[PDB]
Amino acid sequence: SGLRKMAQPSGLVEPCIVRVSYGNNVLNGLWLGDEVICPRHVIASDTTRVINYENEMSSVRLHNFSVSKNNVFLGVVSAKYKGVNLVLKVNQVNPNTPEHKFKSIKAGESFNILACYEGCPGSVYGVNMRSQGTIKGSFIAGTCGSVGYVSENATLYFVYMHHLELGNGSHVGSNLEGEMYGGYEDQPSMQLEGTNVMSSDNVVAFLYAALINGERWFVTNTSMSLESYNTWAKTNSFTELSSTDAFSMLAAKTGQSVEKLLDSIVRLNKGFGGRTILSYGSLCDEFTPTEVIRQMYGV
Amino acid sequence: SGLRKMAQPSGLVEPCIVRVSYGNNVLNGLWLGDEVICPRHVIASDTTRVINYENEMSSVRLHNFSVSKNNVFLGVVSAKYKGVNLVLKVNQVNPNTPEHKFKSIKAGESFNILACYEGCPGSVYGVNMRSQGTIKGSFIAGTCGSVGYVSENATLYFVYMHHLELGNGSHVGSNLEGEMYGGYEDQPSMQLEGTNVMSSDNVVAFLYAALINGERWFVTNTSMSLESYNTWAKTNSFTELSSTDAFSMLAAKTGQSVEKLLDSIVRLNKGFGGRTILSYGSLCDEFTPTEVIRQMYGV
Ligand SMILES: *C(=O)[C@H](C[C@@H]1CCNC1=O)NC(=O)[C@H](CC(C)C)NC(=O)[C@@H](NC(=O)C(F)(F)F)C(C)(C)C
Ligand SMILES: *C(=O)[C@H](C[C@@H]1CCNC1=O)NC(=O)[C@H](CC(C)C)NC(=O)[C@@H](NC(=O)C(F)(F)F)C(C)(C)C
Repeated sequence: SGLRKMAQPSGLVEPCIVRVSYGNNVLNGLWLGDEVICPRHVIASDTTRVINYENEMSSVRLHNFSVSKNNVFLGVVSAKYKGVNLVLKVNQVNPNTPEHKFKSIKAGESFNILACYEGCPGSVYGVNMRSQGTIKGSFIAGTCGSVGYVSENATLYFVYMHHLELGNGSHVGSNLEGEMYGGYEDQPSMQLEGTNVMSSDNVVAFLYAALINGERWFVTNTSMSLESYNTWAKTNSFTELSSTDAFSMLAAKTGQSVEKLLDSIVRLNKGFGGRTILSYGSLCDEFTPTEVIRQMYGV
Repeated sequence: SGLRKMAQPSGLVEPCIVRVSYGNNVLNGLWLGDEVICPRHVIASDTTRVINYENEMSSVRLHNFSVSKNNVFLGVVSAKYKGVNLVLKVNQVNPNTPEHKFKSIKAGESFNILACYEGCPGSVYGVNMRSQGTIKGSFIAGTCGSVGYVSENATLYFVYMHHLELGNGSHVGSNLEGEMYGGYEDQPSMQLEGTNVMSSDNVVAFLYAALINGERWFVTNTSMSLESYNTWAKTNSFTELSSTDAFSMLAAKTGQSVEKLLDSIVRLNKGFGGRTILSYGSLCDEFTPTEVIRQMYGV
C-alpha cells in the first residue's frame, strides 16, 4: 500500500542536460544530436525589465554563449529563435542522445520534471498540468531550461522546458517547439493565471487511491448520477466527466461506484470538516486514473 | 518558489536492477560486480506462514532461480544469507556497476527510493526515515528488493532494500549489510511499529519552507521557549530539539524565530482546522533543514 507522487526514472534524460550561459545569465539546455534547446531569455541584458527580443537577437554574438556538459565546453556555430526558445547548433553530436519524440501535455495529464541547477541534474519529481497551462512545481533562480518528459509505450517524449514563475507561484514553461503552455509571455510582466479548474477524472482517481489505502470516511449511502455531477461541476470549477468507464476495475476492487465518489466530491468541496484524506486537507487532482492503477496494482 | 518532496536522479542505479524469482516469489535484486543482493524471503516456500530460514536454505536448488535483465539471463553459482538478505554469486559481472559505498540511514534522514516492479525500475521518489526505523512509501507485491540510495559529495550510497509492510502500512527494509531497520523480523507475524515520534527539526524546516513560500497563517507573535517545547515534546511524541542553530539562516531570511515556530507546532499538532500548508493537511516531518535550504536556495 501507500500513495506517493512518483517520477518515472530519469536515466535517459540526465545525459542530455547542459549548462548554457550568456552574459551574467545561467540556465539549462537540452542537448540532442548537434542541437541545444534552451529558453531564449538567457540572452536578455536584463530579465527584470521588459525585453525587446528583436533587439537582443540583433546584438547577439555566438562567442558570448558558453555551453557545457560536466565542465567540458562546446563550440556554438548557429543560434536561432524558435518561438520562446533558442535553438543552438553546437560542434559535437550528443553521443548519449536517446531515441525520442516531442509532444505537448494537456490539462490533467501527469509528467516528470528533471530539475537542474546550472547544468547539473539535481532532482526528479512528478507534476500534473493545470487547466490554465501551469504546473505547481519547485523552481528557483538557475533552474530555467529544466526539462519535463514522459515515457509511454517505451517511447520517451520531451514535453516541457521551464521559463518563469507567475506572481501566484504557478510555474510556466514551453513545449520543445517553443510554444508557451497557457499562452503566457516570456516577460517579467504581471500576467494573471485565471481560475483553476480541477480535473474530475483525477479527483475520482485520488478518492479510489484513498479507499484502497483504507480511507473511507467520505463515502456515505448516497450516490450522485453522472449528469447531476456534470451540472454541478460546470459551476464549481471542476471538469465534466465524460463517462465512468476508466474506473471499472477500481470500482470492482473497492466495491464503490464512481457515482458514490461523485457525491463525495460535491460534499468534500464544501470542506473536510477538519479531517484529512491520506494526509491531504483538500481534494487532490494531481493523480490520473492510469497513474493510480499502475501504482496500486502494477503494470 | 515551491516545495515538493523530490528524489535525486536515478541514472546510476537503474542499470543495477534485476528480476529475481524462485518458485512463486518474484522480486528485485541489486546487481553489482558478480553479486546480486536480494531479500532472502524469495526462497521461502510460503511467505504467508512462519518461515524456517534454516530449512529453506538447506533445500535450496540453484537451478530454481531466474535472474534476468532485458535480454540477459544470469546464472546463480552460489547463494548465501547475509542477515535478512540473500547474496547470489552470478555467472556474469554487471558491466554498468557504478562506483558506490554502503551506509545506514538514521531516523529523520531523507533518501531516495527506486521503486522496482518484478525487475523493472518504475518510479523514483523521496522518503524520510521514521523514529521506529520505518518509511512511508508505496510498495506492493513484486516490489521487494526495491533500492534506496543517496548521493552526497558525488558519492553514491546504497542504504535501503525493501522487505515488508506492517499492518499499519509502514514500510520496512534492510540496509545492504542485511540488518533490518528498526529490528523487525522478515516473518508474517504480529509486529507492531510502536508510537511514531515526529522529527521536530524537520517540522520546523517544513514551516520555514511554508513561510518562504508566502504561507504565514500559522505563525503569531507568540513564541515558546526551547525548554518548554522540549518538555511538551517528550509527552507528545516529538523529538527534542538540541539547538536552534540549524535554522539561523532560515530565521534570518524569514524574520521568524524558531521559538515562534515551536509555538506553531504545539498549536498545529491537533490539526490544521480545515487549512493546508504546502498542500499538506497535517504537520509533515519528511524534509530536513538542509533539504529545505537546498531546494529553496540552491547549494
Ligand atoms: C529561470 O531563468 C527563471 C525561473 C524563475 C525564477 C524564480 N522561479 C522561477 O520559476 N525565470 C525567470 O527569472 C523569468 C524570466 C523572464 C524573462 C520570463 N522571470 C520570472 O519568472 C519572474 N516572474 C515574473 O516576472 C512574473 F511572471 F510576472 F511574475 C520572477 C519575478 C523572477 C519570478
Ligand atoms: C515483497 O515480497 C513484499 C512487499 C509487501 C507487499 C505489500 N506491501 C509490501 O511492502 N513483502 C512481503 O510480502 C512480506 C514477506 C515476509 C516473509 C517478510 N510480507 C509482508 O509484508 C506482509 N506483512 C506482514 O506480514 C506484517 F508485517 F506482519 F504485517 C503483508 C501482509 C504481505 C504486507
